[PDB]
Amino acid sequence: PGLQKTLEQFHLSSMSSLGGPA
Amino acid sequence: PGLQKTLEQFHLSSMSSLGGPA
Amino acid sequence: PGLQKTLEQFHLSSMSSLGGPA
Amino acid sequence: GPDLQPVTYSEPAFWCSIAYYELNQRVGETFHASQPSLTVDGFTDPSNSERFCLGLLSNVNRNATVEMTRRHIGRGVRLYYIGGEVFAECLSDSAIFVQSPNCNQRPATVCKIPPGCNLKIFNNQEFAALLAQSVNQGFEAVYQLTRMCTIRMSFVKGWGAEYRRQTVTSTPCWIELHLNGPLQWLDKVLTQM
Amino acid sequence: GPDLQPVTYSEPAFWCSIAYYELNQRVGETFHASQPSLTVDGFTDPSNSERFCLGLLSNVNRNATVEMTRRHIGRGVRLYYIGGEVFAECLSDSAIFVQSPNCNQRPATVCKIPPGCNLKIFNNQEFAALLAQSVNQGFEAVYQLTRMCTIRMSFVKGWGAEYRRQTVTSTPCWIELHLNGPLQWLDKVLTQM
Amino acid sequence: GPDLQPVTYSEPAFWCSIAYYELNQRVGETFHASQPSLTVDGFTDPSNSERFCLGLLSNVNRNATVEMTRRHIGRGVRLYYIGGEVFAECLSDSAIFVQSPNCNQRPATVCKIPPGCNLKIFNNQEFAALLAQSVNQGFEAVYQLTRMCTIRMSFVKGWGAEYRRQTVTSTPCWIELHLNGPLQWLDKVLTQM
Repeated sequence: PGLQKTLEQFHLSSMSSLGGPA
Repeated sequence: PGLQKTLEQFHLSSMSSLGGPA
Repeated sequence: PGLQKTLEQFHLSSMSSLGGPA
Repeated sequence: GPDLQPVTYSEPAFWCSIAYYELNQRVGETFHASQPSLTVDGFTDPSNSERFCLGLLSNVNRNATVEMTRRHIGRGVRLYYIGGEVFAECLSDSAIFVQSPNCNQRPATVCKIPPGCNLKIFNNQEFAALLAQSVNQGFEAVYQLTRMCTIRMSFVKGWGAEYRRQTVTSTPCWIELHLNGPLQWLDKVLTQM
Repeated sequence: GPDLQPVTYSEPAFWCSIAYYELNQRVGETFHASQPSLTVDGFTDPSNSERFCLGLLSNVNRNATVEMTRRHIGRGVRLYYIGGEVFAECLSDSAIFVQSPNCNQRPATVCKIPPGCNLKIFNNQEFAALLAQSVNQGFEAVYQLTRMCTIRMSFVKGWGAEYRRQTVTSTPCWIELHLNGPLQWLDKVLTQM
Repeated sequence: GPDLQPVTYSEPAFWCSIAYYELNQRVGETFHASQPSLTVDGFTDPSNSERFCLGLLSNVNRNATVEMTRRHIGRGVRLYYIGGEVFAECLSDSAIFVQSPNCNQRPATVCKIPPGCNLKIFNNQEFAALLAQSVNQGFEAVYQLTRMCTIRMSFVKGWGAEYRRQTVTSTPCWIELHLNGPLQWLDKVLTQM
């Protein structure tokens, strides 16, 4: 659902940044 | 005196606001 | 050395200010 | 210079401050609210001016009872004001408990707010009336009116006469709300006593 | 209003916060880092956004063991990140000791950083992977992932299995680092459990 | 990278910080002074950059002796500097008591300031002279010069050799002043030892 989306966003952003979901 | 004035100001401002004496 | 310089700067600035070494 | 400093008042940038406690120890920094609405919850956002997130605050002297209670705060409480009156809404799955001397004046009564309820916790007009009634009662009487500008709230667990926990220092998770506007008006009266 | 408040996220103005401890008591204000690089040292500058100076912080309940350890912090530790990974460098004449559950997951292992070493202490990709692995393990499992976003470090003295000091509350000088970015991502998952 | 971080100095936005204590517990947030003059009093204004109001600060572990003393702080103390010298004025109806190692150097001497008196508590020129005299005495000697940049003051009640209260942790209401300017100069010498 929207939880799997957040996990995928974080999985992507985690590779090169400490930035939050904004 | 000036204390009764402050009480009257507060009595008035208390009706519609949480604002201080500024 | 540079420590005696800092001591002399502080000795000078201490006479008229609480300002730091900036 | 036998006169005192001229007293001036500037409008508070924050309408309230909130301090978090675990038992009888302060935990974390004091939260300041710049927005008319805010929520105190058990989650972990440290950078939202409308959220006081308690789940990220650490306490190395914390026992398992406090740890378990923290996990049940959840969505917590929504705190917002309309006009000169402040109120609290229970967004959590567990109830919340409130001790408001301004509400007791209308002195330790703790009121439950079941999950989903919307309840009022402060009326500035009744405080001004009491403040006006208190100036005749002396300096020490008015000085103790700070209790009317502060509101204590506990998550999940209650305290008081109806509970085994006699004092708020026995509850695992509680907060203390300060109303800055009324505190300023009390300040002006105190300087004129 | 049966729905909750719409949740919004604003980028943290500080990538981390640091709290200083002596034994089991908080000492001084929480430091917030607005720059990518910072040093926590034992000196006395109170107004440098890139320096958390512990030597100026006072503690009236401080014994001579803590006093002696404070004098050996010296240049302290340099904390800075590159991309999604955080690391620590020992600038001091004495070693520093680190407890990172995110590093232990790859649970109290304390690692020495000899004077002059440069060591990594956090990997955000491994945290997201664990966070993804934890959503299947329940709400309480994910809720305790805050331990992975926090890093504790001790100056001069070590603690843990290999030392007489069993817990970090027994070390004279230690700090607790909070990673605000990862905490926000954890917040978004927690609100969706 | 065998070299350390280049040290830079930015002028402090606040010339002093003040921490409030009750017995041996910190109470309330640290106050920072952006103006040349300020007053620490027992009233309840939370939003005045020139007033540190102690009457609004709450302490759930507070006994009646501290409660009674708080009511006698009143107008409190006025703290302001002229040039490189700091001084304190007693605006309260009760006296105040000061422990200044920089004044003792000219080591726990506590001086009364009767109601209405204006007294000096710091001289930056004598501190620089001592700081210059201390660099020859070793690193640990200079490191302990932080005591000269800090000033402790008690309201109503005194402490020391002439009193039953032996230490400042026994006084019900006291504050600790940090002078940020001199602390920066001490920082520059410490980094060069």
